[PDB]
Amino acid sequence: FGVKCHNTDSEPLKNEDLLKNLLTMGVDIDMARKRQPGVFHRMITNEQDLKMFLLSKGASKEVIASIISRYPRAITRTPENLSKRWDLWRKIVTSDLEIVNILERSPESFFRSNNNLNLENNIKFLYSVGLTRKCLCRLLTNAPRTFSNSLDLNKQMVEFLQAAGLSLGHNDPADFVRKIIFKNPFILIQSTKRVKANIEFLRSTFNLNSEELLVLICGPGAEILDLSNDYARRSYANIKEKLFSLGCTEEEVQKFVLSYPDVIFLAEKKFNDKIDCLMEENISISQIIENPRVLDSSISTLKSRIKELVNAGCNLSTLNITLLSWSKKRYEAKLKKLSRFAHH
DNA sequence: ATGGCAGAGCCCGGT
DNA sequence: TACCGGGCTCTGCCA
DNA sequence: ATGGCAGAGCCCGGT
DNA sequence: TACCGGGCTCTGCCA
Repeated sequence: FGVKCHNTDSEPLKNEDLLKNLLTMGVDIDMARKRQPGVFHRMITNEQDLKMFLLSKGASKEVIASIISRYPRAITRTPENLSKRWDLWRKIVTSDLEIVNILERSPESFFRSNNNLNLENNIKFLYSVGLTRKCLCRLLTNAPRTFSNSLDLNKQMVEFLQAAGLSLGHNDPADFVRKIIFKNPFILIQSTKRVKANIEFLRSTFNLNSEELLVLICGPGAEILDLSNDYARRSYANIKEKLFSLGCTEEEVQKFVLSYPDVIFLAEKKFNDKIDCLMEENISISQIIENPRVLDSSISTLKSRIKELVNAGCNLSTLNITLLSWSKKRYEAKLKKLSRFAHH
């Protein structure tokens, strides 16, 4: 500055004209403005060029507008910047098409940042962690936000997971980490706060030794680290109480969960109802806890399966109820073999 | 999960 | 020259 | 015989 | 959440 002022007089509004039009010629303008209002109060939008870019990568005009719908801000970013970022993805992705499939799945990922520097940092950091192009690909598809993450953030998660494995005397923490990321691609987009808590859950809940704990966290209990605040704690408490209500043991319950931790992902009501319905048909509580995977089956199949079995002149306290959580093929297979067998 | 949300900072234009 | 602050953007957190 | 073989079930990972 | 099924394992049978 250094000269003078403005206008001071009732002035006509001046908006980005081409915007509204070009958009409607493809996109759901209503939804966008719901999500990213400020984009529309913006002038000089690079919407136009954007389209041609995506088009050059072989993207259906349909899906293109679908992307702007859920993430209006895509318009904001220049084609020259997008080109590099795209190429960075190419490292791990190998294919222009997969990137497309991932964008039409979660647009945020690619567009929530223009920082390609940091994006390069992230990629070369994740390789330095010992990851195969195959694995980073796994990450990129499932948890694309991971690379939109600040390098400091990603570095913090890793350092945390290392310190953790380390603190249990893991002879190779960076590898401990490697395993987790394989069993749980969405690990890098979770707060250390969350994970730390969820780990402390596993710790106190189960009474294992350092080694058993380590193996768990890598193995079956990896997914448990994504769980929401106090969800795991609640979900388990529910299980514990239901089983305890049936005369079980603190240690009986632990094995049951540890032998099949996916039970935590069941809705508290889904679980209770499944157990109750098995109980209804006089199926020993012990039969269940020693065949936890029978709780895979929807109560619907689980129920009919039973009735079918019973009617086929069978004895549910005698038989091997793994049958219930079997393929429609394999189940029907043993069923006839049985109805025929009990048919003598 | 991805979409919503909020705290912090930046762009930018106005005295 | 200095100083203000509106409003978008960015990053990370939640479920 | 013990090694080959087959029917049945389980581990486990992939949608 | 539900559901599938590939392929190893287990048990028992044969000569």
